[PDB]
Amino acid sequence: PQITLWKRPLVTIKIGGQLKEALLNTGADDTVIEEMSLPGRWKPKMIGGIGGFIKVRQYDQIIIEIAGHKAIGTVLVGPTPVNIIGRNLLTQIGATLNF
Amino acid sequence: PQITLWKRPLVTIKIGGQLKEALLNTGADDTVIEEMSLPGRWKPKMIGGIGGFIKVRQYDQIIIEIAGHKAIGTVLVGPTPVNIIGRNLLTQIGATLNF
Ligand SMILES: CC(C)CN(C[C@@H](O)[C@H](Cc1ccccc1)NC(=O)O[C@H]1CO[C@H]2OCC[C@H]21)S(=O)(=O)c1ccc(N)cc1
Ligand SMILES: [Cl-]
Ligand code: NA
Repeated sequence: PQITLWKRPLVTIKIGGQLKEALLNTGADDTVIEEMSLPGRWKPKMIGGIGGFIKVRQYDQIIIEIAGHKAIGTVLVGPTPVNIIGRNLLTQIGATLNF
Repeated sequence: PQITLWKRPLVTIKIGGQLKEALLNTGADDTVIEEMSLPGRWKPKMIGGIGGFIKVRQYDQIIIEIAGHKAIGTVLVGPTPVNIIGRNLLTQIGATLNF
C-alpha cells in the first residue's frame, strides 16, 4: 500500500488471535499496545513520550500481523492513548517514508 | 527521497529563520517544535501522548522548509522533548508510507 497522511494511518493488527486497530507511527521507536494479556515473561522498560516517561511491560518475540503483514518482535504493553506500531515492526513489514 | 526506518527519520527544517532537526512523525496530527519565538497571533492548546499532556502555543499559517520542501500550516510550540513534523505538514510535502 501507499498510505497518504490526510487521515490517521490506522490499520488492523492481529495479536493473540484478536483484531485491534493501531497507528503506523514513524515517530515511535517501539510498538506500544494497550493493556492486554501476552504470553511468556516480560522485562521492564521506560519510554519517554510527549508528556514524560512511563513504565511499560516489554514482551519479546511476539507474533503480530500488521495490515496483513507478518511480524515477530518486541511489543510494549502500557497506558498508551492509542495502539502504536513503531519502527521496530515497521521495518519488518518493509515500510518506508517517501516524498 | 525514500527514507528507511532503521533509524529515526530526522530531517533538517527551517522555521522562523532558524535551522532545526526534526522527526518525521506519522503518529502526530500536528507539528510541535521546542520553545522558540514565532511571529503573529497564537492561542493556547493542550496536547497529549504517552506520559500525558503539555501546554503549547498554537500559531497558524507558519511557513516551514522541510528537507527542502516548503509548506505552510499550524505549528505548536512548547516543551516537547523532540521537534516533530506531524501529518498536517507531511501531507503538504506529499509524504506517504509505503509497504
Ligand atoms: C503517542 C502518539 C499517539 C502521539 N505523539 C507522537 C509520537 O510519534 C511520539 C513522538 C515523540 C518522540 C520522542 C519523544 C517524544 C515524542 N512518539 C512516542 O511517544 O514514541 C514512544 C514509543 O517509542 C519511543 O520512541 C519515541 C518515544 C517513545 S505525541 O508526541 O504524543 C503528540 C500529540 C499531539 C501532537 N500534535 C504531537 C505529538
Ligand atoms: Cl495526496
Ligand atoms: Na499566524
